[PDB]
Order: sequence, then structure tokens, then C-alpha cells
Amino acid sequence: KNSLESSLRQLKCHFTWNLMEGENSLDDFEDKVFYRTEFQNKATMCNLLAYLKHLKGQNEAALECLRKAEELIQQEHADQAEIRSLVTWGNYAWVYYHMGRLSDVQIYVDKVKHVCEKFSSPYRIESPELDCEEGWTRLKCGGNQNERAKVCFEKALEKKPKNPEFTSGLAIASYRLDNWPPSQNAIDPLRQAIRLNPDNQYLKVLLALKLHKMRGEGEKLVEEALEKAPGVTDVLRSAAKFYRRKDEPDKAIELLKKALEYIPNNAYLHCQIGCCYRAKVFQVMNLGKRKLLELIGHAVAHLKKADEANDNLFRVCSILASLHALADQYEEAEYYFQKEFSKELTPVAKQLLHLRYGNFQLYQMKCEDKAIHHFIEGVKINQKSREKEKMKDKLQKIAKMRLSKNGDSEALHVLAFLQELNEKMQ
Amino acid sequence: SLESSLRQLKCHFTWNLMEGENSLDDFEDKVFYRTEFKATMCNLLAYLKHLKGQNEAALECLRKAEELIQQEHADQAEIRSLVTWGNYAWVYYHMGRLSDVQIYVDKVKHVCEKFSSPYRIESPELDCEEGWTRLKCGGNQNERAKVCFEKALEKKPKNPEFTSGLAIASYRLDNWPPSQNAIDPLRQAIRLNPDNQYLKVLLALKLHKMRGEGEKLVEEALEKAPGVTDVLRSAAKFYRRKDEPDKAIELLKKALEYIPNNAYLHCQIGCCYRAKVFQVMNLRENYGKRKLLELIGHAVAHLKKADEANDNLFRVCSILASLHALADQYEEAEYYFQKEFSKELTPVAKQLLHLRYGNFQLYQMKCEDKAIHHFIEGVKINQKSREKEKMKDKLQKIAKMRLSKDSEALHVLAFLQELNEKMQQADED
Repeated sequence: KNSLESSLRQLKCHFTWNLMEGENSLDDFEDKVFYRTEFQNKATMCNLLAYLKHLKGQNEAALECLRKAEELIQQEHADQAEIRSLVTWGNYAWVYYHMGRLSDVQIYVDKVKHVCEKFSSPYRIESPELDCEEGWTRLKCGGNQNERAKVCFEKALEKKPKNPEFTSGLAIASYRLDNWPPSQNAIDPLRQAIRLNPDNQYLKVLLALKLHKMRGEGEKLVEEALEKAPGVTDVLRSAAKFYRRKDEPDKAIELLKKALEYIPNNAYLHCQIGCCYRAKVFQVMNLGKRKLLELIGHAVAHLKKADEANDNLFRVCSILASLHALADQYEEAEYYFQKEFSKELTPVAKQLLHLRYGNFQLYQMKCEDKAIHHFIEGVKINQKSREKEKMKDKLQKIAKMRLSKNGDSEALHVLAFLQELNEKMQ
Repeated sequence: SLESSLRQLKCHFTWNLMEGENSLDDFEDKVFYRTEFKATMCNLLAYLKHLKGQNEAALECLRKAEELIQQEHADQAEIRSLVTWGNYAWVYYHMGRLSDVQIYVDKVKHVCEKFSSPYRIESPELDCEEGWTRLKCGGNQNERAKVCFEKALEKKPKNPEFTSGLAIASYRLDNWPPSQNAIDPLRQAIRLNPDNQYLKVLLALKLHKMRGEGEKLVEEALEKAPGVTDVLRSAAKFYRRKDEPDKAIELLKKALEYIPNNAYLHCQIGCCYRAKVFQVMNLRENYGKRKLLELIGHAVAHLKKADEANDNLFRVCSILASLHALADQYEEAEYYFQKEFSKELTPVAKQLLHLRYGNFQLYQMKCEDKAIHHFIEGVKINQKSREKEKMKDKLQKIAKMRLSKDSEALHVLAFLQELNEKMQQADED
């Protein structure tokens, strides 16, 4: 008595979760997932890949994944496949429907309906009104209970968008969530989790990293985790992070080299390691031309691969630029500086860029004039930053040393301008 | 197990609402003071009374809630009534009234069979899978992925995997705090709810916080609903933020009429009088002292009702202290200072305090010795802040004086120079 769609809308699977919310870009999202899947966290994999291929218009190839998934489901979670396939089947249902295939869609809505009548609880249904009655309860509890409350109102609106009550709920919840951001007492469930799964070494590295964030336990946690599963890339990846943060670049570079052997095209890996080489450069400078030249070479090769993979996910041009700068490569430096200006930029960052480039003009190039354009355009940007305040100090310096020579006319404007900002603040 | 199956019913007993609360009193208060401001209400309450052994007391609200639901939703009584029944059943189980328990479960099973969807099922393994997926998309799906594993634990608590999920979701939400759009949902909800003035005030507070229409919204809601406390209370916050506290105070006074003794109201109005007490001081060209004191008198009385009601929700001793201090009624200032020290406090707060007190001890009280102790202790604390400096600084002045007239102070210079030693090496970095 109803559109085959309306019925498909009620199935639980990837199509009915809402995974593209706020994803401006399907290529971005495709790369973001393909790069993350190279870390072997299972069959949920094949479903996520299917969902994408469908979105890429490759429906044919999507079935290819759904199929490999229900093979994994049958072999490993084998004794009980009926409930484990619920989403895989509903993904089939949706893929076929987009292929205009009414016949198999119907098959799978059947394999679903069956397993659903067989394991249905006589205790709990599904409801917008249930999710809502709960969201109000949590809201009236308040505190960390309001984040769970937002989801509640979200879940009630997916089914029935535009409702007045559920929308009240969402709005109040959200306002509270923006005003008083929730506390993540993660350190606990990480502990509970490690208790439950000692074998899983990834969990240990997260305890180890969050401890160091809230500062002996950590170092041992990572060493156990590195000891048991050196190969597992989630472990190497996040271990390396651990050491970069403890100012141990060699340990991190070593780790990430190892992970790269497993998946040598991973962009997150090239980015990470490039950054670690960059961390060694500064450290070395703090504590030699061939080494800087060779090291700077490394960071550059790696960051280039990330920038080439996906310019939006790997915003790495500033760094490549300041890096080509150290190596006295001034042409490359330019190329990458001019590339950062074309892209989107938080006023905050656009400032840091004007400063960075300004200094590059001021010290590397002979052009103080160019430097001035940026400190100025950088300071006109209304963001309270140490960077604005650093570019001020510099423009006062240059305007003064100018009136030193000729009491010149242009400076008398910059000088006043600046003095107009100091008087206000206070 | 009877309980194993009572986990399968959606009711406050399975919402795990006490997660992160280590005091039941603080909880019952937060809730009770917000209930001075509904079927949802009676159930929440029923849950409270139960939580305090008063189970016949809980059954009461439940009967009332049910009665109320039949009026609001007579046609939907059986579907609205789900949550209530699941409470009934749990309450009875905790009273050992097994036979009445079977009755409310028997009602729930019938309703569920009647209304079950043939396409979807609620399952902890279907929440877990979704959680893993959202986890793998990352980003904003992270908070949504936490709930998924949580939802899986309430249904199936103690599982290795579901907790693994929850661990990781939670690590990442800490690392990368989700973005929070609230401006859209509010306009969308105001349009959909033209009679709920509260939303309008909320939107106004979010606008002004992004700086007009701010005042437009508030004034409409005020004239549409001059008796709704949610509205009066949030409008007052608006006007304080606006800096025009005087209107704030007037609103709060109005809300107080409806609820004489609300600790939240009192704390809020109290803080307002205090904001005026500052403002008055800045002009300083005549008001006078006889006026400060009329105002200090007002704030102190309202903050005191909150302190009395709660010493944990209303952490208002540091404020009371420096309020009697300005007053010159030092004896009282002692009390609130003594109480503040003997309480859990942040290292940074315990500096401010060492400071606020150090100053007190120097200027009004004339004990130079005592201040010295605190500036010392507040600088010994391993924290970095503006107050530590203002504090190292007062020990600079007072050290120099001892040099000019003991030699003890020479060591106050040593530690001083010794401290600022390491510090400059950081600024250069």
C-alpha cells in the first residue's frame, strides 16, 4: 500500500544512517575512508566501501562488496549469521533499488523481515516518541546528560523531520551543548576497556597518550603494546605520535617507516612522518647543512605525497613553504606560499600566513616592501592574536626608523593607525 | 534472570542517568530546583524517590503520571505509557513485588508485539556495528558513535567490544571537541513553535554572544510570557551579559515571587547585585559608601541562601568572602575564607585564593606576616598564571623593604631570581 522506498527507509543499514552529514565533498570523503581502511580495524569494511561505490555511481561494484561481506560474516561470526547480516542485506535492498531492480530488492526485504520477526523483542520497540520522551528526561537531568539528549532528538527527527517538539528538543540541547561543552572523562573507559581487552594493544597506547596529555605509566604502556603487536599499524601510527610528543623524533620516524612498509601509499602516514622529520629539523637546530639538507629533503618528499593525495585533507603548503625556505630554496618556497593564499582560511590562520610570508620577504628576499603589505593586511584582520601583536611591533619598528630618516609621510599614517589600536586597549 | 530481562525495557532504570554523579543529594537538588520552573516530570521524580529507598513513594508519581498521560494522549495512551510501565515494573522488582512486576511486563509485551516494525530491530549488536562505522567516518560522527556504544552497553553492559568502542569514541571526542551549530535549530524551532517564548530568549543569548534583534527577541518573549520562569531567568542573563544588570535584577525578583526559595534563582540574583557592586565602584564621582553597602548587603543575603541550600552546586564562598571584605565586616570575611580553603579546589583557584587572601591580610587586616605566607604558598604551587606573577611581585616589594631595614628576605630574592631564571628561557623559545 506504500512506496517501496518508505519501507526501505525503515531498514537499519548505511543508507539510513546519515553518514554524509556536513561532508561538503564526496571525493574528500572517499579518500578519508580509503586511507583509514588501510588500518585493519572485519566486514563493516566491505559495507562502508560498498556505500561509497554506490555514491560514486558504481552500483555494480557495490554488490561486489556486499557479497564479500556476507562471506566474512558467514565464516567467522558463522554460528550466528542471521542478525549479523541485517545491515548487509538492507544495503543490498538499497543498492538494487537504485539500479531499478525491484526483484532482488524484494528478495532482501524478505531475508530482513524474516530475521526481524524471529529475534524481535517483546520488551522494546522503536520510536520517535520513545527517543523524545527520553531526550526530555536527559535534558532535565542536564550536565553530561545533554549530549546523549541531542542524539535522542536527532534520532526522532530523522524519522519525522520538521516536527515541533523534537525540534525544540534539538535546539535547547544544542544551545546547552555549545554554551557548556561536555567533559570527556575518557581516561576511565579506556581503563575499563583495557581491563576487558588486554590483548588489544591499541587501547593501551590511547591510555598512554591521554595520560601524557593530563600530566611512568605511559612509557610502559607503549612498550608493552609495541612489544605484543609491533606490526599492527594503528599501534605503530599512534605510538609514533606518543614519541613525537615526548620530543623523540627518531623513535617516531622509526615506527612510521615500519608502518609504511605495510601500506606505503597511506597519505596520513606520509603526512605524519613528514611532520616528524620537520620536528627533528627544529630539534637539531635547537641543539649542520648536510643533515638539515638531507633531513629537510625527507620531510619535503613525504609532505609532497600528502599534498598530492588530497589538498583539502592535507593542508600542508605553509609547512612545505617554511621548509623549502630553510633549505634556501626560495623558488619552491614562493610556489607553496602562493598556493596557501588561494585556499580557504580562518582569519586566524590567514594572519599567521601574512606573518610567515612577510618574514619570508623581510629576511629571505630583499623586499621589505612586500613584507609591509602583509603585516598591514595581516593587522587589518580583526582577530585577537599574538601574531597580530607581533606584526604590529614590526610595523611600528619600520615606520619609526622611517621618520628617523625623514619626519616618512607614509609612516606617519601607519604610526597613527597603530597608536589608534593601543589607546583603545585597555 | 528476571532482571536480565528488565534490562530490555526502556525506562529510567535502563537510561543509566546517574552516570558521572557521585552525590545523590546534589543530583536530587539540581533536578528539584529545575522542577520549580508533565508526564516526563512525574517519571523522573518517581525515579528519584526510588533512588532514595522511598519506593511506595515512587509508585505514587507513577500512578499520577499515568493518569496524566491518558488525558494528554488518550488515543495514544498505550504507546506513551511504555516508559511509565517499565518503571512500575522495576520499582516493584526492587520492592520484591514480583507478582505486580509480571503485570507491567505483560502489558509491555502486548503493546510491543502490536507495534513492532517488521523491518528493524533494537539490538546491542546493531548499535555496535553502527558505532564502528560512524567511528570510521570520524569527525562529527564521533559523538554519534559514542552514543551507539553507550546504547549497546545499557542494553548489554560489561561487554569487552562495546567498551572498546566506547573507550575510543571517548578518547577522540576529548581530543577533537565536536562543532556545535545551535543558531539554525533555534530559528527552525522558534518558527515551528511560535508560542514558546523560551526559545526566543535562547536565540537572543546566542546572537549577542556572536556580536540589534537580540533585544527584539527578548522583549517579545517577555511581553508574551511575563510569568514563565524559564523566560524571566534567561532574559535576566541576557541583560547582565548586555551589562544592564538592573533589569536583570528586576526580572529575577519577579521569578522569585513564583518560587520564593529557589537556590538557582537566589544564586543568580545574588551574582547580579554583585555585578552592580563592581560597576558602582568604577565611576567614583558621587555613588557613595552608604549605597555600596546597601547593595553588598543584598548580594550577600542572596548568595548566602544558595550556600546554605548547597555547598557544592553553589561554590560561592570565595565571592561571599570578598564581599564582606569590601564591606569592612571582616569577621564574616574570615569565615568564608576559612571555609573556602577546606574544600576541593583547583591549583589555579587555590592561587587566586592565596592571593585574594594575601591581599586581604595586607591591606584591611594589617598582618604583613600572614600575607607573606600565602604569596609564598601560592607561588610554591606548581601552576603558571597572571596571579602567580602579581604574587611574586608583592613579595618583591616587601622583600626589598626588609633588605633596606631582615636578611631572611634575601632568600625571597634568591628564589625569586632563581624562579624567573628558568622562565625567560621559555619566552625566547
